[PDB]
Amino acid sequence: GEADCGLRPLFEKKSLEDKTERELLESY
Amino acid sequence: DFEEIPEEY
Amino acid sequence: IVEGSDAEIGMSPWQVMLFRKSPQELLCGASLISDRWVLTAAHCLLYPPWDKNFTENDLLVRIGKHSRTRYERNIEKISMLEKIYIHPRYNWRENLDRDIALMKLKKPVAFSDYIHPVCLPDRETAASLLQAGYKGRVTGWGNLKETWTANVGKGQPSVLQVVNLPIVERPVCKDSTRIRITDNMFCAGYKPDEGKRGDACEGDSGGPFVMKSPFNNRWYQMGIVSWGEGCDRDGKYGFYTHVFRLKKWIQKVIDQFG
Ligand SMILES: N=C(N)NCCCC(=O)NC[C@@H]1CCCN1C(=O)[C@H](CO)NS(=O)(=O)c1ccc2ccccc2c1
Repeated sequence: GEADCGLRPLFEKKSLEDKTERELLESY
Repeated sequence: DFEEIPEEY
Repeated sequence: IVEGSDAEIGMSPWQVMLFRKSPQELLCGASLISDRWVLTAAHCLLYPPWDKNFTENDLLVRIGKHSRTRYERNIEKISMLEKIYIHPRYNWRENLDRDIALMKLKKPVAFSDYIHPVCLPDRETAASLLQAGYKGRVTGWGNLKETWTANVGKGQPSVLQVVNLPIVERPVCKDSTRIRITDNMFCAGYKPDEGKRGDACEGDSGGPFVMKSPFNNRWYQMGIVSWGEGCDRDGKYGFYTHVFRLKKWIQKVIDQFG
């Protein structure tokens, strides 16, 4: 649960991105 | 509409 | 989800599905908060005006899914609920204040490439991320367009949808409704001057509203799809349950009941 939460196995753990992810980041 | 799930669930 | 797109495999590993046994149907969305606790919206479970007051044995929690209707054999995982904890001060009579409910699983779930939990915000992540202008993400198997007019056509997704929405200023939220808004909620959506579209809708309820932390590339759930007036409608926003503000309650029940 906690401690390893927020890290997706097919993305954050593979240093891979999802099609619309940077849109989020760049809005900040 | 949905696909039937196992009877034991 | 209106004006969104298909989700990628394993893109939202915390998305959970409330599936009613009889009749067999999608009830709402939810989110893995741990291996044994799911966060959903109080109104998925308790709403008198529509005659709802589901019990634990009334339904199932199916995690790992992508397809809406397909029983994805060795990918998804259906778990039974043990107990359901809804907020004591929830308000279905007036404004849906404190639309929050936690559900405890009988057995812990086995995490996989498709099943993984979302983090819960904290004072500093809340403070530095919940800003008017910042974009969040909403996922759900809900309606493709407002249930209304001469909508000729399907209107139901076949695979999990997703849409990125910006957080709106509180002043702008309260002014689009005649409904009493409280700090336990907040709205998101493009302002009219944006001339863009997208939104949650019926069936997307209890679904997570997430944001990525630039400071620990980790996902935190900031809101729970709660209510609206119409879907994707002009000059109207969608209200979500303010998770960080209800956190005090969230901790209390979990650390006391498992
Ligand atoms: N993001 C959106 N555009 N819409 C999301 C709607 C989420 C939802 O299905 N919520 C359920 C509550 C309860 C059942 C009625 N209701 C509504 O939001 C309906 C759903 O369409 N809207 S509403 O305009 O009729 C409405 C109705 C009643 C309300 C009572 C309390 C609070 C907000 C309300 C808003």
